[PDB]
Amino acid sequence: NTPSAKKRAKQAEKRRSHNASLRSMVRTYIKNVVKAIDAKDLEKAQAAFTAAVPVIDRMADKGIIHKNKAARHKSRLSGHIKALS
Amino acid sequence: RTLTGRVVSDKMDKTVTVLIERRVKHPIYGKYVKRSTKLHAHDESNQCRIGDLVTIRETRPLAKTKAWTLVDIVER
Amino acid sequence: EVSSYIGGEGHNLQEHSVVLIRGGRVKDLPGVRYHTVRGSLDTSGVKDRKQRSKYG
Amino acid sequence: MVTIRLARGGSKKRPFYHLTVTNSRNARDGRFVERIGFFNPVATGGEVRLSVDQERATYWLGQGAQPSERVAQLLKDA
Amino acid sequence: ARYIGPKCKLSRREGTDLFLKSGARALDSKCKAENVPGQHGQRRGRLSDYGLQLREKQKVRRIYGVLERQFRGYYQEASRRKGSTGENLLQLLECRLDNVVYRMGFGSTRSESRQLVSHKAITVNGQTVNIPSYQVKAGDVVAVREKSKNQLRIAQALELCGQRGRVEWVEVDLDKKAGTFKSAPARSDLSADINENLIVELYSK
RNA sequence: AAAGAGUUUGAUCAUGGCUCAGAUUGAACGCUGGCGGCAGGCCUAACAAUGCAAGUCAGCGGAUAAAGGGAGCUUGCUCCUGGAUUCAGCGGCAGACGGGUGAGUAAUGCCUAGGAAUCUGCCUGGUAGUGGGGGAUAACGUCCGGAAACGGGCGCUAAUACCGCAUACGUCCUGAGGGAGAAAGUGGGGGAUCUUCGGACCUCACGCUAUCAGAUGAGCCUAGGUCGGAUUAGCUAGUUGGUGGGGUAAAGGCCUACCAAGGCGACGAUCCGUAACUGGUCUGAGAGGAUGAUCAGUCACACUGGAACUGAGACACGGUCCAGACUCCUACGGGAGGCAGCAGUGGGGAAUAUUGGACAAUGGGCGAAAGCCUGAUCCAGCCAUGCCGCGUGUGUGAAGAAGGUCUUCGGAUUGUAAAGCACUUUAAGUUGGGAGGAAGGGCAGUAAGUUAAUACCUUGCUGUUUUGACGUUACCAACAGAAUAAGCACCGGCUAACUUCGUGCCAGCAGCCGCGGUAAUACGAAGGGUGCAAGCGUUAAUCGGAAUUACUGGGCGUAAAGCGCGCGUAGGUGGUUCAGCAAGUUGGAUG
Repeated sequence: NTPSAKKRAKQAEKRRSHNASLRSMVRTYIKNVVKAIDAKDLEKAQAAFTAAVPVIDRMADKGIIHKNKAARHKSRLSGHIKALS
Repeated sequence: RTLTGRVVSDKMDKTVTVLIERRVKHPIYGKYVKRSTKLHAHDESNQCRIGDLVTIRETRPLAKTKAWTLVDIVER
Repeated sequence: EVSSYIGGEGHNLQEHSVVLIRGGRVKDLPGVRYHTVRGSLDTSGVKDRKQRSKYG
Repeated sequence: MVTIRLARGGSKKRPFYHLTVTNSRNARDGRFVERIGFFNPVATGGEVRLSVDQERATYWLGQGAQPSERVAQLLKDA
Repeated sequence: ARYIGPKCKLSRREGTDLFLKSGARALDSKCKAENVPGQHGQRRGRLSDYGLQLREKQKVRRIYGVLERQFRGYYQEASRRKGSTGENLLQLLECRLDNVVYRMGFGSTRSESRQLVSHKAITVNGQTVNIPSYQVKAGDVVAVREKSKNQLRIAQALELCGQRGRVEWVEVDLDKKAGTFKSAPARSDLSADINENLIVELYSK
């Protein structure tokens, strides 16, 4: 109920809509690595993990997820791919 | 850096329970009373026995309610 | 719902008045514990050796 | 910002300041980190005007603390 | 706050002079005095402790002109300072600025030394102090401001300096009407009609 | 750098209670009206009328279409060389602070001590960078619904908005070899050149990106402490540990799936009542007891409940969504709101203020600065609510005036007083003068060190001029006239203060003992005054006196008080000697 707070609520929805896209695109890149670790496809595990690591990091730099959350996935997913041996 | 207690439980996997007795002075009557602390420590080699005198130091919390670790068994 | 004493030399608290009471027992009257203060309704008389009173 | 600014002690129309080093997000009369010395605009004979303790003001200006604009124009009194 | 009103009726009570009068003479002749203040003071009895403890506090308190608000605080700055609080009570009442205008002699009595400091006639060190409670320090001038010098009851009050006896812990240049509070008295320079320690007896009952 | 009085008896001593004198208060209330300073002011209940968070032109688009230079008509007039200057819908940042309240919370909330597995905008040092493109969209134009507020359909357009590409050690992962990820411009100036030295280019400043260390802030963990109750004794099933995974900035049953059957508890778990905690405050000789208004640190909440988004930081007091209760606007279409911000209302109540002034100071917020904001604050209102100070003319004399008296019929009583003054007039009144709260800011000169071109621009000192105080003055000085200022409670007692006049177990008093039934020092009064005084009294509360919960420091044959007696679990305590030990103890040091 002031024009400055009407502007912040209006532009936090624009950032909620935008950032929901870029978080959603990170979960699916980690699904495809996890589904290829579950279904024992080692040759498609690195096909998705080499797709996912550039997307985990590119989003963690614009602050959509945290850079310790990003390192946590890449450390855990590439710890399961060495476990597929 | 060190507390020293008698082991009063063993029954948990990788966890021991010590009693640390301290004689505090009563705040108004001045009698020196026994006063007890029942901590949970982490014996990862799973080798303290009920009745052992052990030394524990403080670590980062290993479980809920478990934030001390085993240092060294003093006597048995 | 308490019983209060009216310590004037004659009052007019007429059966639905709106008194202030205060603590203080009256030793003679068995089972009263309060005094009606004299001056949220009425004060009158001569008193001249005052409170709670009137003012020539 | 960590800042170095004046805090009102004193009384009405008789101000008195303290040169606190605070958070600049705290209130100007509470929760400081240190107090380097005072400043007294209604000082007269026997009362100092500033006691501004330049070994701890050098530490905090070393650590990257901001004088305000009066504390900055009271460390130019050295 | 000051006590005002009748000052004849004051001195019968406690007993002595207490110096509360109007002109050039003495104590006790034109107000037909032989008796007591009270409802009937023509028969007596029982002049003992508590009522004489309360004469002793109230004899001092009518000389100097304090009320009991200030006077009880003088008990505080006696029991705060070290040693002999009964004399500490009297040194504090003698360092008082309207008392010193009496003890210098520029004022007639204390209740016209109170009213003479209050109308801004007394300077201490080249200023104006008009509080009749200003404690004076060992080695202060207590002079007179140069607008109240030619008003003659200041000078007409200077003559019982010689007739009341010398005070002998000030010095006073009568040419410029400027004293010098040389030091505080001690309890041999004060009159002996008072019993200094019977106010300490009137404290815890 | 520590005092006791009163009251059980016919009297006594003892035990024991009550009552009192005392200090305090966010006080109320009864009585009056002088001042100043500094403070303090909904303790109770909530529902709210009407007036406080927003700045940056460095992003477009509007507006002005400068005065100027013209031109046409001729000083009426529109287009212009140019088109000034100044003003709002995107965006960065702030809104998370400051401000309020104390409902919830009995514990990791708070206090004290320590820890490790972490985040932290702005700020300060470093280190490496800022290369090149792209697609939208808000404004705007337009249409639809609506009385409007307001929504929701298309069509344009910009950026320091958003997205790829490029690069990257000092980051991330793998820690083998390798893979992985940023960014944005703007502004002021510029001599040599590419040309429309629009621009590039150099260089400054403010930015932006990556990162490391700091500073600040925060989040986590541990141990000890933290109200009353056993007429609450058992509580727990993610409960307690383990492993695998997930999630978090980060440790962790935080979550999950399974294995295990543990975990807490008579040193008080659980339940129930109550209550924000602390520095402190009040009492006290201390020990303690009571309490957490003001001020300060932490916590929680923001109509009631659930939630998240955005962000460095919120699960957000003048943010969003949902549910609920309530309230309001309506043209029935559709909408809106939350004073535990400040002021103010109604309400409750014994009781607690002004719909004020200014950003001048010190903060805080944006800004490059100018500044613009700010009920923070600084200040003015109101109120004896506290506390401190002050204010009401003479070092005399019978003229013992009256009025007030009793005869102590001379005396006591106003008892070294006045109406005369030579009278000191501050405090308030009027007038005159005058500090300090002011450091800074524009400017236009100068030196300086950046710079490559000390060109220039900017930056830091310098002297010049100019300028900004809400309080509006404190303070000083004059003049007027004593002129404008006293009340309140007691007076039987223990208060070393004390005649009468009415009234007569009535009226009434009283904290206790008690008073009063015909001479009343106790009730109600002019013969006349002990307090303490702009106060004074009485209610309430708090501790004290209380050695009356006794740790300091008490008792139990008969005053209250030894279980009806055993036996025994926990516990509490334990003879003597030598040794070791070093938890209690003790000394010192450090934080």
